[PDB]
Amino acid sequence: VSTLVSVRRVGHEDNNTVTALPPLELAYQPFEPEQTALWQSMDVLANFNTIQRWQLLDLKGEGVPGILYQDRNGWWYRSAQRQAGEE
Amino acid sequence: RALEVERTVSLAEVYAGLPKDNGPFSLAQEIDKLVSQGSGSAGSGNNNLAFGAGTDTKTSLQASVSFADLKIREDYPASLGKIRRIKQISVTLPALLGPYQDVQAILSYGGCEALAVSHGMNDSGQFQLDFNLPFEGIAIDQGTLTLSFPNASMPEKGKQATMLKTLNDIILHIRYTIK
Amino acid sequence: RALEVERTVSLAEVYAGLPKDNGPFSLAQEIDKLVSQGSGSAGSGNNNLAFGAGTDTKTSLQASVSFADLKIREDYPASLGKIRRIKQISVTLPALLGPYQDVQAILSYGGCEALAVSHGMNDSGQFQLDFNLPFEGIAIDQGTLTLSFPNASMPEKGKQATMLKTLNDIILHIRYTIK
Amino acid sequence: RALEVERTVSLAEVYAGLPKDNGPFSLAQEIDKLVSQGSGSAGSGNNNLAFGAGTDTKTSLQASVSFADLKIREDYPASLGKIRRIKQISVTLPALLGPYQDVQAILSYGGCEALAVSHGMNDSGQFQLDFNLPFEGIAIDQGTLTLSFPNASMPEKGKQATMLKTLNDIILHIRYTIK
Amino acid sequence: RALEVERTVSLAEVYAGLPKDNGPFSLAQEIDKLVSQGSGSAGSGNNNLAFGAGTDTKTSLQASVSFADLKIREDYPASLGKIRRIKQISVTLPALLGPYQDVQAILSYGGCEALAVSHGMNDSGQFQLDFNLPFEGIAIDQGTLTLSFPNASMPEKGKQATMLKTLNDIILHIRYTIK
Repeated sequence: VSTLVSVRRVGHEDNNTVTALPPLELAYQPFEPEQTALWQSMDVLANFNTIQRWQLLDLKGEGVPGILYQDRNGWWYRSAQRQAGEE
Repeated sequence: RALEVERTVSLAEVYAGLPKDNGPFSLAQEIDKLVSQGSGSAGSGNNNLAFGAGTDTKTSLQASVSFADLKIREDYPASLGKIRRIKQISVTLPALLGPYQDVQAILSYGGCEALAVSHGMNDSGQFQLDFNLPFEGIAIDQGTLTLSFPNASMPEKGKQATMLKTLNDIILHIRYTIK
Repeated sequence: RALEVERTVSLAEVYAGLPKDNGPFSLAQEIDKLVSQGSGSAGSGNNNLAFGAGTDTKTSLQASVSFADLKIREDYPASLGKIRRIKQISVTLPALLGPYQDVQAILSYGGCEALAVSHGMNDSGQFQLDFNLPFEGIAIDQGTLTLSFPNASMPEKGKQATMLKTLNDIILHIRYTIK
Repeated sequence: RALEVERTVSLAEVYAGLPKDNGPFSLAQEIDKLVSQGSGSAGSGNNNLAFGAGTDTKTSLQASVSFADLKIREDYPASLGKIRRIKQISVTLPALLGPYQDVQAILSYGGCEALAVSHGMNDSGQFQLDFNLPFEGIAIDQGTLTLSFPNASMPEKGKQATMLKTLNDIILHIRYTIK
Repeated sequence: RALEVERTVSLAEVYAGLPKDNGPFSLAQEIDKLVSQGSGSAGSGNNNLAFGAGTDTKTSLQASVSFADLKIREDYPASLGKIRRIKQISVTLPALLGPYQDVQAILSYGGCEALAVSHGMNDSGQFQLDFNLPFEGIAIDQGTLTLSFPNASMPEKGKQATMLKTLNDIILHIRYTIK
């Protein structure tokens, strides 16, 4: 991507000089995945398996994927929620 | 070798497509009406939806249909053959079931005349279906095919009174042979 | 043991590649022209799309093809064997079906001379295609194979007439042996 | 009660791996060259790529391979059985055919000596393969296996000349027993 | 009749679970150590991993395990029976295979004592597993099960040397009956 990082208004005098304003400068959120890549254990998803009938998808709408296990008679769901603990 | 034909009959399109003398009706609206009150009727003749008549069937909702009005003989010309008889009938019930519930239904005929429905997904009556049968050899013209749902009364607090509220149509897969 | 070969034959590819002397046509355009009117014709000889001729088949569209003009004998050299007889033919119809509709079609050769197409997706006429058959042993370079669609007249209110408007092709899965 | 082993053999890796006293070649580029012109060969000995020699065969692009130069006997020690013979061979022609297309190819050996490849995706020469066969008992060391594609020369307007330029590799799924 | 039992045994969990007097180890860390070096050993007694000592198997990584150390007889009470013998054993090899690559492995016992693993994913040695067998009737206490990997040396340029680096575990699907 190209990101617009600096806009400046410049006036030019006739005696080959410059009348300049201080620039409006803009900063963007960076994508440096080589440094900030963090690995974390995932024990929340116990017995999740693509060999059996599990799925990361969202029912109920709700925009964040749940965990659906589906037998031929009943379906078992785990809706995504909020940890009340720390963050 | 027989001409081996599979025919799909929707009971809502049969009941609503009745002639106006006998009285057509919505299937899902009359099932919601018959189950919610004690008993009643919907339709006329052999294309009806009524309750049971006998003992220990008065809480059962029975959906009868007539083979002569399904007009299966017009699907192919009569120059192919006139020996048109049923090989196998299976029935799919698209409903909304509970967490671990089943469907109970008995497909009868006026021994190989009965057939129990257990899950309603192309449901033959058999544990494994082997062509190596119920309703086999019944002609596609004469007869009356009844699907009886036991425990279907909500005043009598039947267990199937909630599944039939979610039922929108009844689908029969008729396999028959022309020879 | 034979050379067991499968050949996929597309009738729109056959009808559009006739010689200009024989009057080629498009299968997709000519169906919804013949369905929308009562009856007409297409092509000439045995590679013709036309309504039926006999009693109770006049409201039935027939798509005939000739085995001699498919040129299946030139697919393999004549030193591998000079008899090439049909083992099994399946029909695939790229069409659109309704909510509970089926396909009514008869593949015939001019009980093992006919077949009844029901679902139209790799559709042999059997309930279980057991190889332990119709059209078995018909020589690949002689004869006429036709496919009749009953109730195909839209002025006569055919139930199969709206499926044929969407019918883009007729696919034939000819399995034959070179032995 | 034998050791039943399946070995997948890719024929482009064989032709790329001949020592350059016999002459290696890439299968995809030499097929495009030998189809576009009429004549031509590739490789040498029994691991060659040439045209047919006999009558009605000189437009068949033939791809041969030697059983001794596969070295299938080097995959297991000789201490567990010296008697290694073929149970079945299947052919895959990867990334060649569309959904309703067919290929004409004969896998032979120098009626259980030949095998017709038709769809080319784990393709045995059988309509319904039953293990209870062609090449059953051919020794692992000895012989040549030839895959011949009829109608494969482009100056003679072969029907397989356009599709053979798409061919990337030829895969053999050899299933043999060590007893 | 018999209690038809299935049991999944990880050789990485057996080799890690050895007592400290018997030298436990990580399976993939010693497989990579022994393949890269060409010789060496791991473990003690019957639960060892080494190259074969005989001729023609000097370059063959073999992974042995004792049936008495799998502790299968403690999985069910002794009141159920004592006739506890193997019906069938299949092997799962969770490695990284190529697009058309195969695993060469012989599962032995010290023609129904050996088994050839060829695709390594729920692999029984048969072309078709039919219960209507190797290692059948072997008791679940006596014996030693060995999985030998031919051509498993990087100094001697084995064709399976880089395959075995990716191998994480040797998973056995032991089916046995309690009569």
